[PDB]
Amino acid sequence: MQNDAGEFVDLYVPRKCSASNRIIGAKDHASIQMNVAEVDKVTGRFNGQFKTYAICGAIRRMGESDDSILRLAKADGIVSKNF
Amino acid sequence: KEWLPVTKLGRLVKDMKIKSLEEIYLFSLPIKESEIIDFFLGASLKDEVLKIMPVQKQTRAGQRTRFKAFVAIGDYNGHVGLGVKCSKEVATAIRGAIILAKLSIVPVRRGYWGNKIGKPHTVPCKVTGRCGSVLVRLIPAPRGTGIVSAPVPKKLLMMAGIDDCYTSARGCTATLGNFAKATFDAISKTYSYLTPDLWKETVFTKSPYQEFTDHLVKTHT
Amino acid sequence: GKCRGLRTARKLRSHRRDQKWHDKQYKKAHLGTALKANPFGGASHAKGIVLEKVGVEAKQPNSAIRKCVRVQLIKNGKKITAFVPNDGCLNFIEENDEVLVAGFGRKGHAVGDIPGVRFKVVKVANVSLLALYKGKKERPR
Amino acid sequence: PVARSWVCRKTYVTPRRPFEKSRLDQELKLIGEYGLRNKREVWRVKFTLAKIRKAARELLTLDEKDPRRLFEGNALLRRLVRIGVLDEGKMKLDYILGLKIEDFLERRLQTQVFKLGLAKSIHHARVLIRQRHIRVRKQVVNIPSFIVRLDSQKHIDFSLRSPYGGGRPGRVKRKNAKKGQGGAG
RNA sequence: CUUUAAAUCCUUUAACGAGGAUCCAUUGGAGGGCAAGUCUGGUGCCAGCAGCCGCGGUAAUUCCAGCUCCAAUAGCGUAUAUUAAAGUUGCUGCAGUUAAAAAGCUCGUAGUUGGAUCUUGGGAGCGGCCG
Repeated sequence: MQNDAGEFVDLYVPRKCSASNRIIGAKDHASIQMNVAEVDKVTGRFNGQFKTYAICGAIRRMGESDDSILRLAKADGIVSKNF
Repeated sequence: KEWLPVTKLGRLVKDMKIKSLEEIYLFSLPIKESEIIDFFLGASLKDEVLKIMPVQKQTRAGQRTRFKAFVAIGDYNGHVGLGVKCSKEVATAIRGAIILAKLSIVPVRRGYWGNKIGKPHTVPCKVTGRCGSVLVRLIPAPRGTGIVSAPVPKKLLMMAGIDDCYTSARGCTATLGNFAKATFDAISKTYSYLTPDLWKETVFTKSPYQEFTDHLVKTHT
Repeated sequence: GKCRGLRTARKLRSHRRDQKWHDKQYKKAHLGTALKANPFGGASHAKGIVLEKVGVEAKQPNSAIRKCVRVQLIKNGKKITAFVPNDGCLNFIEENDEVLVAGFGRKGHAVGDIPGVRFKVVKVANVSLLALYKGKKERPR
Repeated sequence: PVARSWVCRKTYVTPRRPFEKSRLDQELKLIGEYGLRNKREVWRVKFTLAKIRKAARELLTLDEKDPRRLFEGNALLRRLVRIGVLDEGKMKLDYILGLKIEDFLERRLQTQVFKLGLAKSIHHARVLIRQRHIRVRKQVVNIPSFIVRLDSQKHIDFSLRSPYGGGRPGRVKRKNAKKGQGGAG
């Protein structure tokens, strides 16, 4: 959070949901930080860096999490266009 | 007298590898081991007991009464907590309530009123909390007005570090435990509110599991 | 509200008047029969004369005989049952004496454990009962 | 038809809760620290601070670049500077709300006489105000409820009709000397 | 001395005027609300206390008296109208299945409320598309 001195007086910044554009609470223990590896650009290996996502609890309560992961991997560059 | 951790969280915070509990709040890690707060929060933490309510069963051979303890915990510049424990012995009730109040600790953030000068002192927006029929409202106030409420959210907001509030209670307020839980739920929804401040799409840092799995693969089995 | 249009006001005034008339305390405060049935008639205190001193029983959970003074008013002339407040102060009030009768505090209603008696006595023979209790003055013979 | 004023106001106010621990203990701590006679004085100072805070809030609820708001804010800032409670480093309308009751009670004449080294105790300072011993700018003050302004702080000294700062000795010294001279002669 | 049509009101000033200041600070309370004793004697459902719950039946943290105690303290307590508390009159801002509360149903004159659409865009120029 801003100030007239140009300093961040807020103690920490919570993360954001990648499927609902919401704020993850500290007591919300249903939030998922999925890690997805990428394949090597040459033949088949793992390059080393990590590609991660996030999701909130209420989506997983309702159920539409698999579609969210599918569109995130499709627009990110993992799933092919035809699918 | 020496704490031995059970889960990996206690081992990671005991082996001086986890810096603070701020990233524990950031990654929403489930806290279930009691003295993580004792390792992280120092001597600024204090405690006070709200009310003791006796509840009775009914049996063919008389009635059995057990204590129900309500407690409010938190350092005066930082976080809060709450704990409800029921036991036959009053000392075990207070001890279990203290342990549960150290367990359920939430982070809070503070805003300004109009002018963005100095340190924050009040709630950023109009938040609320409900349980049963109790409806507790929080309205931001100008600096130096002081918190205007009943005595128990007064002491809760003085251990919350927030100096200025306006309240509006509804329903049966005479149940002190439900009223305390309602204002705790009101103060717990401070971070669950989207603002134009937090419109930035945040970046992802390394998870404590992802960076300490090389340690916990050989620390304990 | 329910009538919530831009050009409706008189319906809201009539409904507010009717629903305020359906209240109980405002009906007690704005009708002449409640002030007429009250023996004081809007007076905080009223003087009267003593014709008989008869005690009355208590309620169920306690058993005592708290003695009361029946006082006929002067401004109206009706038989009103008062109640002596303190202990050992009944003997100060005798027959055909001048007393000052005031209520007890519950807006003109029965109070505590005394049935049908609503008012109390503050002065007798132009001297207060507290002075006779504390020994600050004497009864004028 | 008479030529009378009938302009009176209540300076002290009473809180709603009569018996609570924190307010009574804090008011008693202020009374013991600053030598107040009763809680009416600290209630009066709290009411004046509340009126100043209400004026500040009624000025912050107006927008900028307005002549009335700027004039009232500037005049309030000059008054709060001239009563000596604030410093010239932070002279803005938003700092009016960040004032304490000890800031107002520090500018009292009793605490000023106690802090200038001309009095030993706080109660002794209150007595010395009430005993008509000192003066400011050749004018004696017998009242402890005085707000000392900033430009008149170095003009505080004992009165010329006082035996402490130079004057006629009091009644006790002449009585003791007369008794000793009568006993000797 | 001054003031006033002369005094009495205030200010000023000679002379007296305190050491247990006796030159006496009182008023309600002490179970809870509500700050304040498991102190001591008396009657022990009688006398009484208590705005409400309640306290009195032979060991009363409440009755009647002594000390201590707590609140404002030259002030404190009681009665009676009134306001905030009352989101229990709800326009802001109530409730209508079960706590009080949707007419047996429908038509219908007053009253309240009522679908979309009719003029966009530009340049000179203060400048690194636009205030």
